[PDB]
Amino acid sequence: RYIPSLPDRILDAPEIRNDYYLNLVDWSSGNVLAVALDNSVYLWSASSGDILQLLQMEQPGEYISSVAWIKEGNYLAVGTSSAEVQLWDVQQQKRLRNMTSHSARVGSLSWNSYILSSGSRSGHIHHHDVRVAEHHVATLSGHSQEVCGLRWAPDGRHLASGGNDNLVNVWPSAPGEGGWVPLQTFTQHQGAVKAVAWCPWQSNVLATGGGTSDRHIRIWNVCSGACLSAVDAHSQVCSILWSPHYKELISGHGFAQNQLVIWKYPTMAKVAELKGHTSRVLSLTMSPDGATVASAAADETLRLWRCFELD
Amino acid sequence: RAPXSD
Repeated sequence: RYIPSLPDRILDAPEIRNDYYLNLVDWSSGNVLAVALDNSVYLWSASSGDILQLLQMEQPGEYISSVAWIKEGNYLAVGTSSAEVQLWDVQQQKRLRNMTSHSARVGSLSWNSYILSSGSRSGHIHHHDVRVAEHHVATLSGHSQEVCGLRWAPDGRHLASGGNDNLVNVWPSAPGEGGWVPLQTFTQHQGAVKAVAWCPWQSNVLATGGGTSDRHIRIWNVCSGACLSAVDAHSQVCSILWSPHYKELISGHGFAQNQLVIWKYPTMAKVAELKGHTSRVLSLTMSPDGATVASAAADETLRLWRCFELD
Repeated sequence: RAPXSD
């Protein structure tokens, strides 16, 4: 099939924080990209090109460490270096909540309906019921280093977390009659696990990717614990996304090519490489229609690749 | 340098 070698758009990302553990971009279901640039969050509306500076941190030294849109795309969660998880109403351009519970920066976020999960440099994960006064309703403690990858499954049955302690934990959706203990703890990656993404068409299938000392993409069945595939990507794997339309995966990388790689699933054959970034890719996010992948990189650009469409 | 500009 034909995949374009050039991105559809190249957006300037001046002062993007070149910190591997942060999750600074997210594309909403309303087709709006949220981009954290140092101490500000900018919103770019894909259909119009309109840009809004949603917010700016008020204290010296403060920076944004994560952003995640709620499913409906009307609220944006913003994790900060000052251990805050802010909830912003983007229609009103106003902060609704400034939730404190963490002891260190919140570099990862993931929503499950009205529950927002947040991962911290402390290694703890907190569940926040954003609708209520005492938002902090659960603490999941399965990491000894920064939680850099955090992702609820699309069916809400599991939550995956990856850390700078080289672990992947798969958590249940509720503590039930027992406590908050992982259903699975995968120790096979020999590096930080920032890349965490669930297969959209198979409930229990998860893809994870390790850092520079690991370089592998691993596919798991979280029910059986099976490692279905382990492929060497020859670089750190910052992100992974699945195309639900093409049955493919796309991963972002660092040294030496700073490229995106498209893989055919389930064969894991290399389909294409998207080159152009001049410094390591930091994060990937997908458009709500599944056609475009935005890659944010340490070269201060956001490249938007229409790699899953011909129109 | 304008943030998010083309």
